[PDB]
Amino acid sequence: PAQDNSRFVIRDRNWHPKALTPDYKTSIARSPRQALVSIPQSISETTGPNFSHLGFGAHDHDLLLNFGLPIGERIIVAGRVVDQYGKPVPNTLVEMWQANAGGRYRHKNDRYLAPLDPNFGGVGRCLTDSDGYYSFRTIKPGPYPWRNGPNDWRPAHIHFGISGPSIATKLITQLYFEGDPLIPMCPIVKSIANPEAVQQLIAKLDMNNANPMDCLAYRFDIVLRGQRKTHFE
Amino acid sequence: PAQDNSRFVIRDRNWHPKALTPDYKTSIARSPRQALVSIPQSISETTGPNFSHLGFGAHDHDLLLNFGLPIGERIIVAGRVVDQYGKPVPNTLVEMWQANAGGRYRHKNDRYLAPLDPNFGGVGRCLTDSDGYYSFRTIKPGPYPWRNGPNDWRPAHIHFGISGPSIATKLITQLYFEGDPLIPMCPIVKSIANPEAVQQLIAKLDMNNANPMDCLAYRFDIVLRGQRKTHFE
Amino acid sequence: PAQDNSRFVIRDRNWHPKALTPDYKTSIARSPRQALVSIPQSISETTGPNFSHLGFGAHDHDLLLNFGLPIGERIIVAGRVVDQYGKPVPNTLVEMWQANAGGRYRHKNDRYLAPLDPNFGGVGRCLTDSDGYYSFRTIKPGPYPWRNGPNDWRPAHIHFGISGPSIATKLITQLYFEGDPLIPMCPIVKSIANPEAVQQLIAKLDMNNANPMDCLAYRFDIVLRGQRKTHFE
Amino acid sequence: PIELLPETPSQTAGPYVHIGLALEAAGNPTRDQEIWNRLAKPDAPGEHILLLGQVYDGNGHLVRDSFLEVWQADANGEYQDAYNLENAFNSFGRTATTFDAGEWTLHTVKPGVVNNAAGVPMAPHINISLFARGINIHLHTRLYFDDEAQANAKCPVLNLIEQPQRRETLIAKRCEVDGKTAYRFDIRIQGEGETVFFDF
Amino acid sequence: PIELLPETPSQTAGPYVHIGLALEAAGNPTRDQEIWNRLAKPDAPGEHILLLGQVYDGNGHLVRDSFLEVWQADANGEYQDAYNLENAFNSFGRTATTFDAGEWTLHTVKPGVVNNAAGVPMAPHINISLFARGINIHLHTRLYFDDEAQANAKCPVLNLIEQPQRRETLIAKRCEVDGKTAYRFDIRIQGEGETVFFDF
Amino acid sequence: PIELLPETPSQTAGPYVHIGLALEAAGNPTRDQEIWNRLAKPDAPGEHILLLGQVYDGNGHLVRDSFLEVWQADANGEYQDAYNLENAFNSFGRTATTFDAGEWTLHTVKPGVVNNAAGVPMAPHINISLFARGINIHLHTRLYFDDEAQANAKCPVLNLIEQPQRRETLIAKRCEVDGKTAYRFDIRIQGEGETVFFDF
Amino acid sequence: PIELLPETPSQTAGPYVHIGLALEAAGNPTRDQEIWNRLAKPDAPGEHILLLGQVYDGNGHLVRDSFLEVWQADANGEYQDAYNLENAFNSFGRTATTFDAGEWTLHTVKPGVVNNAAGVPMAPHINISLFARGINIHLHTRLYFDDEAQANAKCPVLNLIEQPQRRETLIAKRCEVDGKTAYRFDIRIQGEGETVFFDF
Ligand SMILES: O=C(O)Cc1cccc(O)c1
Ligand SMILES: O=C(O)Cc1cccc(O)c1
Ligand SMILES: O=C(O)Cc1cccc(O)c1
Ligand SMILES: O=C(O)Cc1cccc(O)c1
Ligand SMILES: [Fe+3]
Ligand SMILES: [Fe+3]
Ligand SMILES: [Fe+3]
Repeated sequence: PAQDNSRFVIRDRNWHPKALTPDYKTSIARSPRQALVSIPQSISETTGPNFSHLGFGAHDHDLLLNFGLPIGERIIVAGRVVDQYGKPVPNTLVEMWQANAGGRYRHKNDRYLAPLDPNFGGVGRCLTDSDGYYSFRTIKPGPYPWRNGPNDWRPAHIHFGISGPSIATKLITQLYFEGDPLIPMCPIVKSIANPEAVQQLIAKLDMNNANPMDCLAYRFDIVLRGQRKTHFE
Repeated sequence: PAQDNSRFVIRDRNWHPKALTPDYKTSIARSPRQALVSIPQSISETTGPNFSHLGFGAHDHDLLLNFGLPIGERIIVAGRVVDQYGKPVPNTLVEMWQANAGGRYRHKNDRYLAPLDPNFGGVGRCLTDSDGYYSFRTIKPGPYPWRNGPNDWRPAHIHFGISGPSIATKLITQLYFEGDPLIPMCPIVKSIANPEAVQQLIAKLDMNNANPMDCLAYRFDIVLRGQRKTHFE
Repeated sequence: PAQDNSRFVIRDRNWHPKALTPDYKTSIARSPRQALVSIPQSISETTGPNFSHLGFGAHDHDLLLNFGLPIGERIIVAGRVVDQYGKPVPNTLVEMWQANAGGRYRHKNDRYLAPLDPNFGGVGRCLTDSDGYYSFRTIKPGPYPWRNGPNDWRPAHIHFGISGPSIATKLITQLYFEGDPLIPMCPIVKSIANPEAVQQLIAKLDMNNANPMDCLAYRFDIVLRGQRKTHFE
Repeated sequence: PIELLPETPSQTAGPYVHIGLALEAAGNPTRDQEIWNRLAKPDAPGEHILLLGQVYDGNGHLVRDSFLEVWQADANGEYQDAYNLENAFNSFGRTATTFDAGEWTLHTVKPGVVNNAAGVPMAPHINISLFARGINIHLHTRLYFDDEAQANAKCPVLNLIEQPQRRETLIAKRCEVDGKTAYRFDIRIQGEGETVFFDF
Repeated sequence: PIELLPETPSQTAGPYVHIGLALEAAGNPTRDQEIWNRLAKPDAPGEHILLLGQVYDGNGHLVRDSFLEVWQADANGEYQDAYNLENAFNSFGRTATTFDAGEWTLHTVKPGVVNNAAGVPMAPHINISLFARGINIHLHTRLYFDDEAQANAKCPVLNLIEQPQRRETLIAKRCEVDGKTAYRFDIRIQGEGETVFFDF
Repeated sequence: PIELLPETPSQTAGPYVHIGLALEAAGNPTRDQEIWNRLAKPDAPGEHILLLGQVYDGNGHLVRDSFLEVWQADANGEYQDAYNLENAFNSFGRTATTFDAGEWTLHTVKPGVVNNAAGVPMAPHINISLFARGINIHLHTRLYFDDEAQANAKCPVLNLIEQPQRRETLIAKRCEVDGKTAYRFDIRIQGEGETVFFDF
Repeated sequence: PIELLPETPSQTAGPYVHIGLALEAAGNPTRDQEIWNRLAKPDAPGEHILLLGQVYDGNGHLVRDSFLEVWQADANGEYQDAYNLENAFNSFGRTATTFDAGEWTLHTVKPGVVNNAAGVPMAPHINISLFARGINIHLHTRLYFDDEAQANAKCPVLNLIEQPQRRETLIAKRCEVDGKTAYRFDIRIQGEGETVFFDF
């Protein structure tokens, strides 16, 4: 079984978005009013599932094939998962979901008028390698309107879920694309107070990783809470 | 009895910390939701106690003797109490309390693992002189952890209580020490919005007032609301 | 036995403090007047003791336990020992000594008026690990007065002795604490002519290595002379 | 405009205020002379009364670490600023809430009427300042008495409170404790029936 | 001071989280292996139970697009980190609320006891993480059982909650669903009876 | 040009160096294993000798707070780096000057001959490092033996010293203590007869 | 840290100091009242003595342009601060060295004993301040008497001088001039037997 041998660097709650961010409407009624209660790390918090033995399919990470070819910008999304100390996070679970090229999601609740793509599902997962690298093949998602303010539009984004070594490190985030003029206008992106934090969410155009006459590529590295050994406890 | 002959400059509530400062957890439930009601100054508010005749003990202000010698950095904490007009506040009551060298308080509720000091109490009182000066002799307190965020530490600080000429001027504050790296991370310090306000709470090393081969000295001046005569009322 | 297989980068004697630094009075009569005679490195100079087999006690590096609990600020002092090439120095001897919370040393010749601490000795030793890491558990020492100028005060400091791979690399120094206002006033600190050099001596507050509700942590990395292979000799 | 020196910023008294201002409660030895909760000696002119209350947070929970300061006129409606333990009556006092029960008590006399700046009489009241951990800057309030309805109706201060329903938060309820005249004054810091707090 | 690399900032999962983490719920075809709400196979040691709940917003309305992740020890108080569908018991699971009823379900066993870092035993509990549109950063909580009063009263964690009334928010109510042992754990994100959420 | 990371700047050992590196001398209890002044056990091969000396300041006053470190080859001219109290001989040792007499002493054997990098033999010598309050960066020197004049005259290291008279400063004078072969090595930090100090 | 206004910087008195502070010596007409070398009138209580000495530079050469200021208690160990030409005794005086001989003289009485701040008695002494061309900031010293060995041994000030040999530089050698009790005190600014100089 799992063992309590690590401590995780305390989260910076001023770095992450706060709970109540009024411009993002839904947050109003979905944020606690009482302060969070801080508790010491224990085995309960310092352990988590290892996905090494999950049976992944051959195209789990390839959205071009896992659902003809989808219509849209062929791109490779790749990067590395590291901790705050800069150490790689091997064999960790990376899950992603997104809309199609027109901004339509393949979900019951999506009623946006842009049509669904018959050859596109929008889900991928990849277990990181020994060096903490992951990669996905997909199409660049389109932006999409949402009922917030009267003319709100989500910048093109891919949703990410990363397990890490513990439930303490588990994270859900969104990737944005370098240069997207919608970025600075998004109430959700704006949930983040530090502009420096925002930059961390922006995937960079990676010509070196592109496949000539085939597809472009974006680089997106993820940083998880720093893991350290207990001392004088 | 006391006479309603004065007016006190209105308090700047954007200068002082606000009631609701979410990062300071306990403030959430202990801050009023309704606006304060402004009321004109009356004799009720412009008068207050005069402690000239309180029977002060000989070492009331000497934390080194008033409880063997305590363990810690022997320092003198001295300054002046003036009003916003720069007028000295003579014969006013200055009370202080603080932890020991390790950050332990001599109070039932203090369960911090740093030991008590057999020769240290941590309470002092001084009546300012004719020129508004006060002084205390103590040891420099140690920082201490507290259940706010998972890894919060108060900077080393001395608690202060100043009476002034009326209940309108009475104030409770905390003195911090010059150069303490914990200052900028404290949620209580950060209850204050203006960094310039923060500077006012920092005691400066005062080599000039030190007793060579004996103890160092810190300078801390306090400014109470300006007192003016009533006019055309 | 040891073998002459290494060369050590020559010391920068303008980086290190000079011999004669008149503000530090005792250096006047304890500094050579003739120039040092430079000599090439031989087996004599490129070798040194290996302390891997010294029998260290279980609390050799825990000043809280190696002498009741001492009174003072509980801290961890940790860091890494590397050479100028940035290579780790594994299994090397790190020794330290300091005063108690009040600036009092447990030594016959220390007559400072601050009391000794019954549970505190002030000596530690630690062998670096495979990655060049060391750690000590202790309490933050206090500054203390000394007979130099009429009102000189050493900033809080911990003395350090580092063996390294040879007698050529053996070094003695002092660690100072981030933000200490005394630092700039110290004649000993000022024996170093380059401000950049002084910065190398300052330990930094390390919240990431602290034990919540227990003790703080300071980080202090040490750089020994670069070690290279001989070539075309 | 003209700008004076800025006032030193307030900070919470914190959880350990008792060590500095309520020694007895901090459970520490006291000094020869302490400022406490007995404003009037038995031989003091006026109606001797007992004041008591609890302090509640926005959750409706007892604030067991509160520290309170009071200022009031004597029975003649005079403010006695010369603090002396010898005095039969002192205008200033201090009290705090039990770490257990969470109730403070005060031993005094019913204050006499005092006029405002404009010469209009204010109903008998006691000025209160509340301090505690979680409180960045202390809260100012006033305690009025329920047996002074006639006076209360005409208080220029009480009349400044826009909503009549809020004025009630300031009225202490007269009772008896061991056959002694007592008034109960509960303070609700936030939420339902939140007590009015003043700025002056 | 020392600063490390900053952690990547969190963002809300949004309303479509299901397509990525709850395929069936999104109403899309699943893959061979999926992480779902059945932590234990019938042949798993321990007392088999059914967990069910509803999620409420600050207006008292059901949160029908919620996504939850659970972490628990096995019946022997052991954490089984090697996730595998072949296992008779998995320490990790996933669940979501019906867009209809707004109720989530989980099939597991009552966890055994585990000690904290200082060697003190913690009451049997389940670690929960909640995600949803409107939630910028996921919320941490614990589910405790009402039939473990004794252990509960001694939990080093439950005891960190200052107000006892607050602790009750983490206690699941033992019931029966089709004459099967169940526990109901409703979560109130905001307001009256708001559930305690942790930071660690 | 190319610059590497700067070496950590040296600082004086200070007056209390003893507490850290000469426990006995600080007059504090010692640990199980200490690095002291006895490099050779009675059963170590070679000629057993006693080394002693005094240290003088620029005023010709005794330096009573000095701390010394020694590095030498065994009788076979070999450097023994694996430090161990069990060893018959250790190449590394420590000593200090009496707060009173201000004389240090070391118990060792006369070192064998070692070759310099060019393969040329060096006269028998002991590598010394001097530390004390008033010394910002430690002083390096060598101890040669007066009874090795032949070897000395050919020393590639001794020969780098321009003035012959300065060379003499490095030669310990053979004596006898309790009919034990002893060599006296006085160090004069400054002025008349100032000892040669090296840079390497 | 707090910084005060900086003290006005010192500058050497220069070669012509005499015209301003030793008129007779400059060889200029004096004024009605001058501050000079006769601290005591014949009728002053205490042992009347003659003080004389020479000043030497680092080359062992006489400094013939020196200016000295003296401060000492009276025979009762009392400081007489109200300077008056009428007083039988004045605690302050001035002298200078002949451009010829290079010797200064003072006419006083043996000072009484005074206590340091700690209440410890200091040996009888005369505080001296020396000025001259080549001296940027004046030098401070103390003159002690050879015939007070007992007292000298216990002086908390003399005892502050680390090396005993250095203490001797402060002792005046008693002699007799014209059968008058005299003490010779020579100052060596620099080099061999350099006089101790203080900072306070
Ligand atoms: O609430 C706390 O424990 C921290 C704290 C806050 C302010 C002053 C103190 O003495 C202590
Ligand atoms: O609430 C919404 O419709 C907009 C939205 C917000 C965040 C992530 C998404 O996928 C979609
Ligand atoms: O000489 C001194 O007394 C002052 C001092 C100087 C350097 C290190 C120390 O421990 C102490
Ligand atoms: O030595 C000098 O002649 C020059 C000098 C120096 C200083 C003051 C003076 O009056 C004259
Ligand atoms: Fe989306
Ligand atoms: Fe405090
Ligand atoms: Fe020191």
